[PDB]
Amino acid sequence: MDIVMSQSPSSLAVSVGEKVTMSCKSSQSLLYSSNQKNYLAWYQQKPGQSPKLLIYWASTRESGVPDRFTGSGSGTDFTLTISSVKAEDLAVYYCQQYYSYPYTFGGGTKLEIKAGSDYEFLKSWTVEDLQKRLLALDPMCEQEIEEIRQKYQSKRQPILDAIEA
Amino acid sequence: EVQLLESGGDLVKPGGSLKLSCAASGFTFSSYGMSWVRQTPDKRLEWVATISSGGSYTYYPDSVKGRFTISRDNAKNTLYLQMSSLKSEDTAMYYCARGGEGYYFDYWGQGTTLTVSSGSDYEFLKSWTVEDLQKRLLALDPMMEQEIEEIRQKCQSKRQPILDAIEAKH
Ligand SMILES: [Cl-]
Ligand code: NA
Repeated sequence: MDIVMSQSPSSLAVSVGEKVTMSCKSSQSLLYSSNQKNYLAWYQQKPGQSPKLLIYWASTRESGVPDRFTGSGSGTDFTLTISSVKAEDLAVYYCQQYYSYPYTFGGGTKLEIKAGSDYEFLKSWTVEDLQKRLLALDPMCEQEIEEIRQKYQSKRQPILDAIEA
Repeated sequence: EVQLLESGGDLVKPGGSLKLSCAASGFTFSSYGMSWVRQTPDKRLEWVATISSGGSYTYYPDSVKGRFTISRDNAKNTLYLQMSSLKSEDTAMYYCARGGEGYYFDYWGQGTTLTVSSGSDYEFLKSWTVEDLQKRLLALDPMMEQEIEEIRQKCQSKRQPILDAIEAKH
């Protein structure tokens, strides 16, 4: 069999500062006994942005990744923990094995902020966290606009082909 | 620094073909296995192809094997993906990535989008005058503009409380 990566939960609505635990199960051990390495990575992807490598060898942080992220586990059971979630951690987290072809990804765990009735809670954020959150909306919104352009490109093309003929 | 920049995405009919390119800079491209990874509209990530550093060996999943071809030019620092017999299910964002061949994907490009059209037959449009066809086009423009404007307005509704909170703290 191909190796199947299964993640849970599929989505989680969180409050800032909450501890978050994300799980990923592989159908086959990813541990090579001879070097005691697990061939398992975690990626972070925000909406409208490219995936970013976060953790690899199951527990090693990529450069710049803060220490509130911890990867753990071995063999078939892996975990990504955020000890205290920040707004800039609101993203989709994908696990991936690079143990054997075909390389396979889990379905992702989506972290999103809980909806409130008003925005007074934003006063408790730092200016830096507010600015990061604001600017995270820019690629998200642009990717939705581009999807619309692509939809109408597809709608226009049969008419353009008829005109050209 | 390291940069990967894809190009070539386009709208294609089912059964058609398309070739993507990825320009690599800021590292010794010929030393590294390279890959393509796609993201479907449901946001699932799927590995599509890996090529060895020297170009001699390629690897594919069964979903694209025999239809896709990954290739490289180590002197010109370019990665390619030729896609043939395209299917509706190939519609996705295609990312160039450094890695594969026993390693994680440590650098990812910005992505380029392939859209495979529906494959529906619009032969009846040939019976239309060019004037009637152009009017049908002009009617799509305000519809696209309205959907874009709706996204922009929804975006602003998210930005305004943050913008207000930032200014309230100065
Ligand atoms: Cl919150
Ligand atoms: Na001000």
